[PDB]
Amino acid sequence: STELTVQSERAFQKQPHIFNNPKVKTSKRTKRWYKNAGLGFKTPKTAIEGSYIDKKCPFTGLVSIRGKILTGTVVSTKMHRTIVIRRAYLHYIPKYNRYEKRHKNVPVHVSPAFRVQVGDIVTVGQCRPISKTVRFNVVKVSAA
Amino acid sequence: ARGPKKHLKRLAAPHHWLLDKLSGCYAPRPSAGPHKLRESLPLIVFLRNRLKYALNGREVKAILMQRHVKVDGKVRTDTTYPAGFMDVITLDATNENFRLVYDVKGRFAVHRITDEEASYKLGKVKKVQLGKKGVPYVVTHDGRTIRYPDPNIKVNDTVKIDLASGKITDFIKFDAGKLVYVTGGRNLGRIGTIVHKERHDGGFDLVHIKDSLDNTFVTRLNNVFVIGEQGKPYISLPKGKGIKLSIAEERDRRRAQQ
RNA sequence: AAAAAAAAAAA
RNA sequence: AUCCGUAACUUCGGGAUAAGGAUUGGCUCUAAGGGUCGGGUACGAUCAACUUAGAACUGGUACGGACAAGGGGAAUCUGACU
RNA sequence: GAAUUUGGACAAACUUGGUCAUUUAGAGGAACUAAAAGUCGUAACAAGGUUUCCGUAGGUGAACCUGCGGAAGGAUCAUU
RNA sequence: CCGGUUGGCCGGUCGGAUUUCCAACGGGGCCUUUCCUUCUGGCUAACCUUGAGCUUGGCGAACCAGGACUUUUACUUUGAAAAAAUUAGAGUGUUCAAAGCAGGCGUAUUGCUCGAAUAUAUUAGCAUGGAAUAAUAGAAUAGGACGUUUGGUUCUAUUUU
RNA sequence: UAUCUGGUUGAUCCUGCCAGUAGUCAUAUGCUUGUCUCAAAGAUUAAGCCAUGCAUGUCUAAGUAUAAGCAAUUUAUACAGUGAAACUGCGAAUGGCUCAUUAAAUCAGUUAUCGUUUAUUUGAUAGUUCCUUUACUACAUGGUAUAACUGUGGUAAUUCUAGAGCUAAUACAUGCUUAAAAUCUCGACCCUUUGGAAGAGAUGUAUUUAUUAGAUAAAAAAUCAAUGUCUUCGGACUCUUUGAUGAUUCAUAAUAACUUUUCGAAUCGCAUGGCCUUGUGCUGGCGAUGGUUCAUUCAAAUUUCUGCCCUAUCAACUUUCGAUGGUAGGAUAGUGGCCUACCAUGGUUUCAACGGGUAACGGGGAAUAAGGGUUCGAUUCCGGAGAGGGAGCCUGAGAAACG
Repeated sequence: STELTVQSERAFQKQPHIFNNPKVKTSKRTKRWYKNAGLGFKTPKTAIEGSYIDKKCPFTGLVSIRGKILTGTVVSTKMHRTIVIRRAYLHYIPKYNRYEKRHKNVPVHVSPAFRVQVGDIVTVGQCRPISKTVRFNVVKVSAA
Repeated sequence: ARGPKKHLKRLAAPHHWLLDKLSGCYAPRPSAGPHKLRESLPLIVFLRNRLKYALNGREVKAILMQRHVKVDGKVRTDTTYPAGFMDVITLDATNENFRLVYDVKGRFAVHRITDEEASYKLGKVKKVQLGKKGVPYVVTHDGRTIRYPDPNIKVNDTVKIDLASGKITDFIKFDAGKLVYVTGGRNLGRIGTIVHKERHDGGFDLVHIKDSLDNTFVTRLNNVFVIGEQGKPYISLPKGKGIKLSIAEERDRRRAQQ
């Protein structure tokens, strides 16, 4: 987050096929395209107002959430538009008739819509392969 | 591998064909068509193992080559055409008309019918869409594409069809208290007059149904199939009428009528 | 309250 | 000279430029690395240097082009070393 | 429109070294086990004839000796 | 209060079943200070709705639609799903049995007909009821909850003019 | 079918092990062997080598037939029966065999493609293509090869072949023929102000880019910039059209152009019939084949979540030259560090990473069991991988193909 001087890179980052005619003068200083990914998830005013682009965002980016809806807590947010979360769980070993703790560290893509910290509980929704490891995207946060 | 497969072994097909584990290692792989492979009667089996009108696929080839048989009013001179649910067969010789449906055991039954019943059939819509040039069309479970329907028709409805043309004569919508038939699962073969469904936005709309004897169960909208309203169906049913008796009362009935 | 070592194995 | 790779042993400091290999010209380009000034109580203008990395093109596979500039390794006797 | 051709990516295979892993010889050395009516003694089991044992250090042909500290599995459950 | 399963005379049928019954057994609802999420709609539902003993007119879920919202799990019940073959297992003549999924019944002259079940199939994942057990969160430098109210700020906007 | 026994001792009670016992679709072997049924079988060591011979070829009424082949039609003088060879189209990527590799890889169950390709099927589905498109044209329909075969030869030999002479197509290869209307553009000219015009061209589908619609919980008023529907020009105003998904830049449609320009039937059999202004006039059936797009089916590729044996005498691994991520682009059928350029410094790990080993393909399942469990599973089914080891590639829908 932190609004990051949006046009920092070399390419011009914009929403594709969103053409704001300069000939017409209006309010709505720029056209911003967004959506609602269903499942009761609230696309925030921060997304609909902000200037960030994020091709990979589910709200303003040309992707689509489908499949699994998981939950975790954040343990590493050192990357750009990406984080890692720890999905703890138990696992039954029948011989002893009891369990053992386990985990998975899962990398997930985050949008600039959300500001997040380590320890923040979140939920995530599966997307298509974003990268070599990221098959998910952030959809809601549940702490401060 | 390296492409499709075109064989099929015994012990690999469905159990509902009732092919013996003996009699060679193989079984007939259905060719392509409207109906999925895991639910398809095809003709060789329908004739040889159910009806006993033939002993060998050679005899069956002779039959289809002399063009006795048709399906949906079409000859279909292929040994392994996929014959699926609701599927009407007509043998001009013997003036016989069957309609592929299931029994309580999930098995394709031998449901002899009349010609007026052969002259139509039902189709569960699998989608509606806009073809090229603003044309609306639909697609059923039996692969049929159909144009310019009633806009009131939406998904998961059933459509009564002319069977000479591929035109729609009528349709039934999806609502509580509608007569159903099952296509797939542990509860296959039953009929139970829907009580209510549940949405589960994100996948697998479910539905609760209760048979005439108040025996309730739950199934998936992929498996369900609507045929009419409370009481009246739009078609002829076989014996049993989708009740799913228990084995105890079943053997009791056998002992009564032995 | 000097000294006083060893005895094939088997049962 | 740049890059890579570096054994035994060891007083853990070294051995070690270990060993052992690749590259190196010219020309045309690119990139990065700086100073001084300007702002009610994010920048812009100007100035000037040598260093490093990279890409094309080229040549009778040549390029630390002359000069200059270590041969190395395994072991022993011996004296610890300068 | 064939032969042929420039450059590029894929890159088999070979040459040389580098490393890892598995077996394999090796003068000689130092252990272990077994057999043996061998030699030297008799360290241990009784207060085993210096009570045994532990750790440690040194020594000696060999068991083993001795010094310091400890233990009792001691030969003392004990001196109002 | 309601109604289900066992019972129990009765056997009012000829060793099968009823209904009014003493009891137990499990379920649902109501009140006891007990919201046990509601906003907009319609069936208005069961309706003060009463027309003379079956009629003209109560409260939205019991029927859906969409909405604001909506503490998290674990566990457990049920359900689906867990390919067949195999496994246990029902029926059935392989002459028994292993086997197999066939077979049986007639006036056998024309034909009739039962079938080929069922159960388990870890764990993970899906849906559902429960809500004990074990954890988790909440309102304490109250930036806290309700809210008929009272200004206001911002946002969006159909119907019409 | 929840069972124990012998052995340390002079004898005793314990620990504890050795041996014994039972079974094994677990193998080998010795001895023996008369019957019925069913039936595994070069996996273990050498995924080591292989003689020979077989294992994928294929036609109908319905692609091409002067066989200088067979027959006789006798309905036939173009053919018209059968029919080798050869062209063409399909298939040969299925199946079958083995388990060498492979330890989050395979695989199982479970998701997804709003992230993609798909022969064949099945059902639907092109009136728009004459290009100065008023002689430019065959549209009762356009052209060229070339096999097979004739004959000449080469070779020691191969499923080797050349030159020379013909000939066909659903082979190659161009190319026409059908509405009408409506909307746009330009636009002659009449000219007006209210301003209107004749005429020309364009308008299928496919590919590419760009742009637009693809929606909406509720009710009324104030005027205007211009009058818009028609007027009793006061202003009556309605009519207005919008599907799906949980959700899209979805589907679909529309404008502007683009394309070396796709597709839109020069095909075949049987029946041969109706109308007449009786011409080889105009119409006309049942099929096979072929084709764009969509859907379906057969699938395929990637993919979510959870789970795998032994080892710490492997504790730190990855990142030079791709490791984790971001942006853009190339490539892909398509997502994506899959690859490239630039940038940031991240990613995994005592919940055992990384590494090593396996006498390890994984499962479904097998043996043995009171229960719990242990051991096994190359092997009759599913999924993978491989064709002596590696890499590469044409063909095709489909192969990194191995008959």
